[PDB]
Amino acid sequence: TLRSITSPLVAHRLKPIRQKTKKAVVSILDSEEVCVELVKEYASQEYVKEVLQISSDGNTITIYYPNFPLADRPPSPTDNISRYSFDNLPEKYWRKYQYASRFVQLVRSKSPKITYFTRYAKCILMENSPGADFEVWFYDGVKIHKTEDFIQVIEKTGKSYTLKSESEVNSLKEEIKMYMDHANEGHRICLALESIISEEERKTRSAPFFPIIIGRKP
Amino acid sequence: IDDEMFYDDHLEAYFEQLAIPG
Amino acid sequence: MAFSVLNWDQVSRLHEVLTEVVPIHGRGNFPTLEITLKDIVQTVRSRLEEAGIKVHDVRLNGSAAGHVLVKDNGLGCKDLDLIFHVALPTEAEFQLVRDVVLCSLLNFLPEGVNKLKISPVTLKEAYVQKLVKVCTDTDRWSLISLSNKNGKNVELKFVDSIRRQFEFSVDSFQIILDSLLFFYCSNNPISEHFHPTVIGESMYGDFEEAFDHLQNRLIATKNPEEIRGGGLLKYSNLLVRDFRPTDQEEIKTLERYMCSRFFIDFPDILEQQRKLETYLQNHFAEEERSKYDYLMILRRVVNESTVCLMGHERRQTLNLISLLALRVLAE
Repeated sequence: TLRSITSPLVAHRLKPIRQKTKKAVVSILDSEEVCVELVKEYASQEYVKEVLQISSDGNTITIYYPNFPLADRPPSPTDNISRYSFDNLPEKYWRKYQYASRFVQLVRSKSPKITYFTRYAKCILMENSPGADFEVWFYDGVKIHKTEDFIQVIEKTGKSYTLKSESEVNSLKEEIKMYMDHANEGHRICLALESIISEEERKTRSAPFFPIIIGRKP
Repeated sequence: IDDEMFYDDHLEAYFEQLAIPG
Repeated sequence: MAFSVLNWDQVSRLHEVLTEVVPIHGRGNFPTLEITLKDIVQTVRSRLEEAGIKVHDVRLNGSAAGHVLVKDNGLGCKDLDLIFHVALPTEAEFQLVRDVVLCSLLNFLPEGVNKLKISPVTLKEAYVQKLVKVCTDTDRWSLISLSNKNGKNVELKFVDSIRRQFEFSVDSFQIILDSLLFFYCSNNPISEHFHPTVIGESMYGDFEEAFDHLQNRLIATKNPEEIRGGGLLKYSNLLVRDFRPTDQEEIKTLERYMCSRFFIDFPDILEQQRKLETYLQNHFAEEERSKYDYLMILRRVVNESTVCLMGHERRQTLNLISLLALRVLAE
């Protein structure tokens, strides 16, 4: 089963974007559905063999085969259309779906959800939940970035470097420990705010409660 | 397709726009 | 769901539907097929059983059932939808069902019947006009359409499970055909003192209530939660054919529900235009006078039932409707 290899995509709250690539076009429309256009070359123009429209919870997948020439927007669907649900999708479409999944995932990891201003830094929790990327942009120039795996740090001088594992955490210049302490305070806070606002949204029935900016630079 | 790279500069303009309200 | 029995008048009209010679257009150079519903149903059922797929039921849907139940009603005859209650577990069976249907298409031809090589792809690109595969949580069915032109479109739909496509009372009718295909076994034709027992069904509620709605020309539905985009457009077609709501009180609310779900499902005006132009070309191909009356019924409904906060998008769609009128009012 596909569910055993990746999780279903989520396109909620993602800004529209039309990204051309060498073998494909990917588009996040205004409706938040996600479209993937397959591009083939003939003669001297490029066409679109099939279109994969994915719902916002990617649960319902509409896929169609028109013949259309590439354009500024995705082709409109014909009648030769196939409608599938996530768990009955045949292997032939999995690789494409995993392509859209990895794309959405990367966009989420750079699309802010909660911005938070402290007396020393501008925090930014991204949308790639759970274990979302977490940037701490200290005002003095120091940068910090936390992923489920690596943790990137930069210093004013530009000594850009990275770290692995919890082996070196304690043994470090206590100034950098100060930066990490403030960043973990911010992370706990931002996750708490996300959780409580989400819960009220669970009750609520209207317009989104995210993105959200908190505080201000003095 | 599972070879494709898609992280080029138009996406960089998109990301700039994302962080501009900050 | 209730159960009723077509009287002799009705059974006769069903027989006329089943023995009516329907022409099927052939996109391209391919000749026009002179088929018949009895023949297609028989061939398809026979080859499905032979191929190992049980066919529990065969039913007649669409406006055809309504034309059977009430002679020369307001609804016309362009629709001829068949439903084959068939189990569809894996995609293998879905592909077999496509191969079987294209093969049974090959079986009706006036001379080149011996062409035992004409392949399923040239047949799809020559005889099939609409193809629809659905295999989701609840919904699970396949649909093959036949050519739409100087004749009537014959639509074969294979339902494993369906989220009960509920609609207006006037098109929720299904007729279980088994009794009439089996009945001919008799050596003589069906007469008034000697007819088969045919059974009608209603896909939601009391069958006798829908029948009453159809005789008195009433508009009604009971599952508005599960209404999607095209309900409003169907509703306006009922309006242009002089059908009235069952109670003027609740229809202002039904109208608001259809309008909101319409804007939720067609937010981009370009998609709206496509949807409308194709709806118009489907239901009013040649009823020229009917088109303007329809467009103005729609405009009236949109204007009265679009909530105030969406007035802006209202004007945009009203303008689309207006532009369509300037075209329907000259040619």
